Amino acid sequence: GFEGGQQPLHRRLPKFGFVSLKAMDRAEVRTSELAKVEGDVVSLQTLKDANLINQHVQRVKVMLSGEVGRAVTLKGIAATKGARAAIEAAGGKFED
Amino acid sequence: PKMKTKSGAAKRFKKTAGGLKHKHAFKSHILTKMTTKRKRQLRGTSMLNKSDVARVERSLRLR
RNA sequence: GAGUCGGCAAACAGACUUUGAUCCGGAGAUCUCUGAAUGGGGGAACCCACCUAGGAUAACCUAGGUAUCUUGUACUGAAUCCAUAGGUGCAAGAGGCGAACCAGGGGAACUGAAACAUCUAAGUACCCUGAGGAAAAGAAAUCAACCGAGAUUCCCUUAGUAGUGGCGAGCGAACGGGGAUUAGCCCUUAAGCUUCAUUGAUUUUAGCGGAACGCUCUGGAAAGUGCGGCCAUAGUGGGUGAUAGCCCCGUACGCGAAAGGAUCUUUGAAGUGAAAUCGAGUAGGACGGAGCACGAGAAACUUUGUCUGAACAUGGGGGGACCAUCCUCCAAGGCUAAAUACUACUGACUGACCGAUAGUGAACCAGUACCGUGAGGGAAAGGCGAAAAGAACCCCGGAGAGGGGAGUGAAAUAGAACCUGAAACCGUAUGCGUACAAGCAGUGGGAGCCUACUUGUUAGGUGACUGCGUACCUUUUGUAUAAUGGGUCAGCGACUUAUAUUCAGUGGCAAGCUUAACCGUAUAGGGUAGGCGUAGCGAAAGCGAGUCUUAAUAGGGCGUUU
RNA sequence: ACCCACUCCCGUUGAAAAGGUAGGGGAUGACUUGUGGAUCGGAGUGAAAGGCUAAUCAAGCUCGGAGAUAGCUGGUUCUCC
RNA sequence: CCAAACCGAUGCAAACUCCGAAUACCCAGAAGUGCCGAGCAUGGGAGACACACGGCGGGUGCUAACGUCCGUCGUGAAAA
RNA sequence: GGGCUCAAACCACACACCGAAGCUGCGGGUGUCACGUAAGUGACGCGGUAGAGGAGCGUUCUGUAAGCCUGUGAAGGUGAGUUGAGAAGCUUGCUGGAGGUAUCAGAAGUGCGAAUGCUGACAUGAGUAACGACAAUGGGUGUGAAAAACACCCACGCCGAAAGACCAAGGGUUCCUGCGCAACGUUAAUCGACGCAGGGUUAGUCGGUUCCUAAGGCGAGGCUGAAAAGCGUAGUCGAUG
RNA sequence: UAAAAACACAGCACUCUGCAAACACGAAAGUGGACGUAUAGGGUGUGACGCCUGCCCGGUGCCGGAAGGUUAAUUGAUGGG
RNA sequence: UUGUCGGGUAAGUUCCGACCUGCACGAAUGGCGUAACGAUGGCGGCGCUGUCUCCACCCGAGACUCAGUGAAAUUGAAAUCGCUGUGAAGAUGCAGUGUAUCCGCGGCUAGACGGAAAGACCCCGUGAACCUUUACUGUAGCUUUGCACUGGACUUUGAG
RNA sequence: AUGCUUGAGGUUCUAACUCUGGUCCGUAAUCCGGAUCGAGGACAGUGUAUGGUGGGCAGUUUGACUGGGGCGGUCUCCUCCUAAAGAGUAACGGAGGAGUACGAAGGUGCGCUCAGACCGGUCGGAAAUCGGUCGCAGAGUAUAAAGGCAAAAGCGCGCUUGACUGCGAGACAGACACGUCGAGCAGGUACGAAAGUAGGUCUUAGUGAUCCGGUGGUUCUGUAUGGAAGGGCCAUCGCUC
Ligand SMILES: [Mg+2]
Ligand SMILES: [Mg+2]
Ligand SMILES: [Mg+2]
Ligand SMILES: [Mg+2]
Ligand SMILES: [Mg+2]
Ligand SMILES: [Mg+2]
Ligand SMILES: [Mg+2]
Ligand SMILES: [Mg+2]
Ligand SMILES: [Mg+2]
Ligand SMILES: [Mg+2]
Ligand SMILES: [Mg+2]
Ligand SMILES: [Mg+2]
Ligand SMILES: [Mg+2]
Ligand SMILES: [Mg+2]
Ligand SMILES: [Mg+2]
Ligand SMILES: [Mg+2]
Ligand SMILES: [Mg+2]
Ligand SMILES: [Mg+2]
Ligand SMILES: [Mg+2]
Ligand SMILES: [Mg+2]
Ligand SMILES: [Mg+2]
Ligand SMILES: [Mg+2]
Ligand SMILES: [Mg+2]
Ligand SMILES: [Mg+2]
Ligand SMILES: [Mg+2]
Ligand SMILES: [Mg+2]
Ligand SMILES: [Mg+2]
Ligand SMILES: [Mg+2]
Ligand SMILES: [Mg+2]
Ligand SMILES: [Mg+2]
Ligand SMILES: [Mg+2]
Ligand SMILES: [Mg+2]
Ligand SMILES: [Mg+2]
Ligand SMILES: [Mg+2]
Ligand SMILES: [Mg+2]
Ligand SMILES: [Mg+2]
Ligand SMILES: [Mg+2]
Ligand SMILES: [Mg+2]
Ligand SMILES: [Mg+2]
Ligand SMILES: [Mg+2]
Ligand SMILES: [Mg+2]
Ligand SMILES: [Mg+2]
Ligand SMILES: [Mg+2]
Ligand SMILES: [Mg+2]
Ligand SMILES: [Mg+2]
Ligand SMILES: [Mg+2]
Ligand SMILES: [Mg+2]
Ligand SMILES: [Mg+2]
Ligand SMILES: [Mg+2]
Ligand SMILES: [Mg+2]
Ligand SMILES: [Mg+2]
Ligand SMILES: [Mg+2]
Ligand SMILES: [Mg+2]
Ligand SMILES: [Mg+2]
Ligand SMILES: [Mg+2]
Ligand SMILES: [Mg+2]
Ligand SMILES: [Mg+2]
Ligand SMILES: [Mg+2]
Ligand SMILES: [Mg+2]
Ligand SMILES: [Mg+2]
Ligand SMILES: [Mg+2]
Ligand SMILES: [Mg+2]
Ligand SMILES: [Mg+2]
Ligand SMILES: [Mg+2]
Ligand SMILES: [Mg+2]
Ligand SMILES: [Mg+2]
Ligand SMILES: [Mg+2]
Ligand SMILES: [Mg+2]
Ligand SMILES: [Mg+2]
Ligand SMILES: [Mg+2]
Ligand SMILES: [Mg+2]
Ligand SMILES: [Mg+2]
Ligand SMILES: [Mg+2]
Ligand SMILES: [Mg+2]
Ligand SMILES: [Mg+2]
Ligand SMILES: [Mg+2]
Ligand SMILES: [Mg+2]
Ligand SMILES: [Mg+2]
Ligand SMILES: [Mg+2]
Ligand SMILES: [Mg+2]
Ligand SMILES: [Mg+2]
Ligand SMILES: [Mg+2]
Ligand SMILES: [Mg+2]
Ligand SMILES: [Mg+2]
Ligand SMILES: [Mg+2]
Ligand SMILES: [Mg+2]
Ligand SMILES: [Mg+2]
Ligand SMILES: [Mg+2]
Ligand SMILES: [Mg+2]
Ligand SMILES: [Mg+2]
Repeated sequence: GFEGGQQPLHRRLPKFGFVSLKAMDRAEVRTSELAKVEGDVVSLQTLKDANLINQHVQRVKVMLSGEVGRAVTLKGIAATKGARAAIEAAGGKFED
Repeated sequence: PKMKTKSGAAKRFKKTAGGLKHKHAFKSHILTKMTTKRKRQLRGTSMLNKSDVARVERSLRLR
């Protein structure tokens, strides 16, 4: 970062933003990853057993990335409009 | 030991897919004399210039 | 179980030993003086005593006792009547040393911040205290987050993240997860720990046995050559006159303790833990500090120098200002193994460690010589040979030094300053050149001479005469420079290593890839906690192949077609 | 005598890390001197020169922090394309 | 006796211009030649940021300096 | 520079020649492209500091290797020859006397002329300066391998409020005798404060010890201080008295 | 490498100090001052002796005063959350 | 500024006396005098002289030679001349030219930018040290008040 | 006001506390401690908190450029020349300016054209206002210079707030950070009948990053939960840094 004594770029520019502490427990699961879960039910603990999310993850969201291979039930897991359509197209369903 | 990121650089340069974002200078405290166009075009983030990437990439411990 | 009287380092003496010596191990005895040093003193290794008991008559001798302080106890005991302070005796204990590890008291600066004061270095160095083989800590007035976990300690992650920071340089978590270990007990008195018995197991401190090879060649010597065998739960050990599974000592393996030490145990005994009886000058508060990653910050929590100061489970603490609700715990009393740290010391084993300028400073009589008043600093120095067979004798010489023969030896130009024996540097001999000739000393041309055979289209040595030609390094715009550095030789002497990381090359696997600690008859295999990738945009909530900005689905930013 | 150190010369790889020869000053005093003792490192001591504190002084020596730091100087070792 | 203006003749100017080149620069199209490439982009690794002289155009100095400061080209640097 | 003048000067013109590592010729090596799925051909290149890129040599150790070489001679040392573009390799004579290592890999304390580098050895200066008070020597005799220096004798000279004799401190055997001379002695040495061995120091009265205290030290308790300690009472040491 | 005109000095003056003195060394205890007591002790300047030592109190220091202004910790009225 | 005048000398930037135009004396950082004193500064004189004109002779000790012993700094290597040029700008080494047989010894110091000490002057380094102050920030000590140790009583002092 | 909570000065008292005052004892003793007498006395003194003072002591800072350094000057921005007819281009080269101003001196619609000279005319004059001719920008343009200016960009008047909010194709300039110009789209306006014009001023100076703090908004976050604090985002303020 030393620029010869000129005001460095890492001090000419302003600090901005804040880090989100609420986003440290969240993870995103692709639709291509839902078929790698065991037991036909996609859940918080079942995604941890499949090693698709970390152990500390407490809330999961599914977004459309890849194709849902097999019909699975999403229990307590949020999804996007595109992901929800793809999951239900393959025969899946959602539970609160 | 493991490399220590410069705290000040990490507070001014966010890494996104596409470069490092940063705010603009000259938007802090002398703003009446500045035109609205100048203040509006100095608002928002921006990608790091090509010549500053390696230097900042080294300030952060990403290289 | 046959030699021995330690080594440098032998020579003669005098002896000991199969009536079992030397030697090795256990247990005893003796154990001067100094040193905590302790009867008093002192310039350490010295000086001077006293008390008791015994025995000598002379001018002493033997044995024991005689420090201080702490704890306990007994007797005495002031000012002052009782007391107390004090004094005397006794018993027990302590003191000192030791490399590190542990807990605690005190606590820098250089340095970094490209200056410097906050900050950093760093609670480091150092000084001091105490303890133990470990120490400390330790059984939630703890986290968590409405689900739960369940003491302490240590390792890997989370993560160089949250945060902190003249928001500079820097500092830097926790939650959660994976592991190693696992243990909890009491104040209506226990788990433990210590000591002394005691019952058995090992273990340690000397040792014993331990297989199997000959001929031949070279050679000083065979273990090496050639041929043919044998042992192996013993084959890459050390020696032996060169390279040995079978020559010796060993090795695998199997045995072994009169005696002592130690560790596990089975009971028993006291002792302790033990603070008694659930915690008040305590929790909380104000001021000033310190610590918590957190530098006053919006600053919770811990701690306390000053000052204050509750409640009593219908109560109290915490959940990071603070309030309410909820959850969770019960402080002001204690004890507690394992996993963890270290190695001055003892043994074994090992090394893509050194091999005498290396490796310890020290291979050698080295913390020595030497230097210093002192604290302290601090070297140099290894090799004959297989075996002293270490040169009888003769000669020169000063009854020298040193040599010449002789002899020993495989070898003496291996002769004791001894393996090899380089270079600088110094000589002797031979060949050629050199006393009318100017300078980086060479290089190009080149006569003659000398030597040797190949006898002149050769090899070697020298080189008259002549063209050209001002070393090298460094540093510089530029150096013959009269700028720098080097007297020469030999040896040594400078881009390393660890941990994070990026790019490239080359491999493995591939929408997956890879494990860390750790476990593991251990480079295998397991362990997938974690890290990276498969999605981005946004400060963020969030949305998501989109997202952000915006009134805008418009424009534009970044992203998406691998 | 003893203490001192004003001048010149010598000496300057010295006989000597401060001397010698010749001259010079004090020489009963605020004198010189032996033995023993006290004071020392931001400290001492100083009839005061920043003098002296073991040939070392505008902050001794010794070990440690310590391989301080050095934007400076020097040096940096085989070959070829 | 001095002198505004005007008229005519007559000169100068880096900070005057009624004018005004050569070159140089920008763009387009086109042949051949590029040593197999010149160009550009991205990334790995630098070194360098004391320059010197000569020519030409200048400032400065005295159109002095092997002076000093720019522009531009050549050589030295790093080239026998 | 010699020298030069109808030039060996100057002006003009012309034809020759000399002249470089430039160009050409001949032979060789190498880089990059292209053609070649080849050996190789073709074209153009090949000065170079800082610096980037590429390709190698060699050294020590580990594996390959319980292999291979080696007393019919290893490593090392010293000559000769030879091979390669180079770092270097190979063969051999002599010396040496027991170890070495092919190949291909792997690791590095891996390459030295410079650092007023470090250690040792040895040069140059140079057989030069100097041989340390200018108090001073001469001769004879002896001994001895050897005498200016040792011993003795005869002379001479120097100090004599020391250059003589002591006490203290300090040193520690240097004292004396026999033997001896390598080194030490600024020369030689028979001599010595030097080497080897032996001998030598005798106390009621000398000086210590013992007794007593000065300055000052230490200091039971004690007072003070984060600790370490500081101060100090009773005491106990401490001569220079 | 400086012996002086430098330092000291007798004398002078200013100032502090009532004794558990001022002052100094010491985290402190204590010690020096001093087993002294203003004719004493400390600090400062001047420097035998002789004649003398003038003017300035604005600045700075020191001494004395305290009406007013300002002013610390502390206390916590009041307001706003 | 060697001020000017006077004295002293043949001649006096020094000296002594004086003037006052004191760049920029001055009264206890004392002013002005002052006997005695001083290895104190300046100036003049007598004596005396090798200080000098101008050195000569002599005496010892070195130097020199012989015998014995035996250093030093320095040193890239040397087959190490002059001159004039050239040149990192002052040449034994370059160019041209001149001179010059080889090697010692005693002497002398013109050069070898001779030896010695990584210039001390000067400048630089975001170097050091020590010193100063009304530089900054601190701090020992001294001092102020609150609270504690710390109490009784009586009196001048606001609101309940 | 009998009586009542409690501040601040003074005077007494003794009982804390102090005595480097006497006496006694421990005790063979100037320490010390205890007892007692005496003297002070809630003072002094000490801890803690706080104001002052404080080179007694400490850690440090004390710029650069520069024809050596110092002294003097300069340091950012604008204009001209140097500057070699694109851009750029140095000197302690040659000359000047800036660190503002204006709610009108901005926008628009409408309308106008200066300076100067001469002649005539009360005070009135060289020069005031008036009329006429010439004049043709020699004036003006807030301000220095340069470049511009007739659709005047100069001057007057009416109405106004476009000195708007979101942006923004595309460029210029450029190490970065900054900087400049801007058609067009949307929202909402002003002036004009309308086409249109307007995102400040003829243009080029009039300026200061980050950090930190303050103020106005905010659908963001909110350490168990709901809030809040605090933080983020947007707007804006505080540097002769
Ligand atoms: Mg996982
Ligand atoms: Mg803002
Ligand atoms: Mg004793
Ligand atoms: Mg004793
Ligand atoms: Mg009694
Ligand atoms: Mg102990
Ligand atoms: Mg610094
Ligand atoms: Mg123990
Ligand atoms: Mg324990
Ligand atoms: Mg529960
Ligand atoms: Mg056997
Ligand atoms: Mg052998
Ligand atoms: Mg409790
Ligand atoms: Mg508390
Ligand atoms: Mg609490
Ligand atoms: Mg909370
Ligand atoms: Mg408890
Ligand atoms: Mg060694
Ligand atoms: Mg050797
Ligand atoms: Mg024989
Ligand atoms: Mg041998
Ligand atoms: Mg030998
Ligand atoms: Mg000849
Ligand atoms: Mg010659
Ligand atoms: Mg030839
Ligand atoms: Mg020549
Ligand atoms: Mg130069
Ligand atoms: Mg040259
Ligand atoms: Mg040279
Ligand atoms: Mg020379
Ligand atoms: Mg040299
Ligand atoms: Mg006299
Ligand atoms: Mg001085
Ligand atoms: Mg000294
Ligand atoms: Mg110092
Ligand atoms: Mg350090
Ligand atoms: Mg160093
Ligand atoms: Mg073109
Ligand atoms: Mg520069
Ligand atoms: Mg430059
Ligand atoms: Mg230039
Ligand atoms: Mg020049
Ligand atoms: Mg120049
Ligand atoms: Mg260069
Ligand atoms: Mg020709
Ligand atoms: Mg040729
Ligand atoms: Mg050629
Ligand atoms: Mg060819
Ligand atoms: Mg070429
Ligand atoms: Mg090349
Ligand atoms: Mg070898
Ligand atoms: Mg060498
Ligand atoms: Mg070199
Ligand atoms: Mg000589
Ligand atoms: Mg001579
Ligand atoms: Mg001589
Ligand atoms: Mg003599
Ligand atoms: Mg002899
Ligand atoms: Mg005598
Ligand atoms: Mg004798
Ligand atoms: Mg001799
Ligand atoms: Mg003797
Ligand atoms: Mg004492
Ligand atoms: Mg004691
Ligand atoms: Mg005594
Ligand atoms: Mg005596
Ligand atoms: Mg003197
Ligand atoms: Mg005086
Ligand atoms: Mg006169
Ligand atoms: Mg006079
Ligand atoms: Mg004066
Ligand atoms: Mg006066
Ligand atoms: Mg005076
Ligand atoms: Mg005198
Ligand atoms: Mg001689
Ligand atoms: Mg010359
Ligand atoms: Mg001479
Ligand atoms: Mg010199
Ligand atoms: Mg220098
Ligand atoms: Mg008080
Ligand atoms: Mg200071
Ligand atoms: Mg510092
Ligand atoms: Mg400067
Ligand atoms: Mg131009
Ligand atoms: Mg041009
Ligand atoms: Mg008129
Ligand atoms: Mg008129
Ligand atoms: Mg205008
Ligand atoms: Mg909350
Ligand atoms: Mg906010």
